[PDB]
Amino acid sequence: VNPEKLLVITVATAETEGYLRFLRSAEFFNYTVRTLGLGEEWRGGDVARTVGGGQKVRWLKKEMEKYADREDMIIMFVDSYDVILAGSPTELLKKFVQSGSRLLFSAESFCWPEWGLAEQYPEVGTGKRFLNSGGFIGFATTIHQIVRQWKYKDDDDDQLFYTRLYLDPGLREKLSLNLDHKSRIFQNLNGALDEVVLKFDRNRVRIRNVAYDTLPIVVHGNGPTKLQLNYLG
Ligand SMILES: O=c1ccn([C@@H]2O[C@H](COP(=O)(O)OP(=O)(O)O)[C@@H](O)[C@H]2O)c(=O)[nH]1
Ligand SMILES: [Mg+2]
Ligand SMILES: [Mn+2]
Repeated sequence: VNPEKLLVITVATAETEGYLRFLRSAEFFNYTVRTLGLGEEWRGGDVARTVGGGQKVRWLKKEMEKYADREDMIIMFVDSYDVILAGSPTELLKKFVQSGSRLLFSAESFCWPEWGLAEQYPEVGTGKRFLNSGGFIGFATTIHQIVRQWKYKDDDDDQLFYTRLYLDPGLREKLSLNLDHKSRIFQNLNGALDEVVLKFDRNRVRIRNVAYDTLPIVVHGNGPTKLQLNYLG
């Protein structure tokens, strides 16, 4: 795929140190970023809370209306305060084509926020079983068909919304939704610190996942792992 057809969309209500860390990594690798929400009031829930972020989906829904018909375009959505990018657009798109997915979500060890949904997920052996909405990549048309279904409160949970759609077998089959079970593109660090090591790559520090033997592009220092991102770059 042509990197000119990839857009990275993120949300930031302020230019925090985390957002600037994200943005520097994106610019170093020559990604094109679209940032939603700068200077707006965050309504996604008190940052202490372990659920929320629906405002992100509402803003993404509005932006995706521009791309509803762009069959050529690939969009990666990521959190920005606790994410860094560690490889090139060419590497990312090669791995995306290899996934065979039209919308690939990051995966994690914990079924959150509704533990009772865990039984509805396919069992996948040693891979990461559950959906995490801090990063996903897919065709713009497919993403629009997902986010246009958002009709909830700004402090409702984004992850629960995407989870319930992913868990609908008919929809998952029709739209070709998938999870990145072996952290080939997305590395969620919460629940996987025992799996990762630092690796020098052209005088940059990135992550190798030694459990799956992968070199993820997107590193998400979610939950209490946020400070681990300061070793990368
Ligand atoms: O005041 C805020 C809080 C959050 N965010 C955005 O919402 C994302 C989700 O927040 P967090 O990473 O804490 O969520 P979690 O990874 O725990 O679901 C952040 O990375 C930012 O992109 C924002 O723009 N402003
Ligand atoms: Mg969350
Ligand atoms: Mn996050």
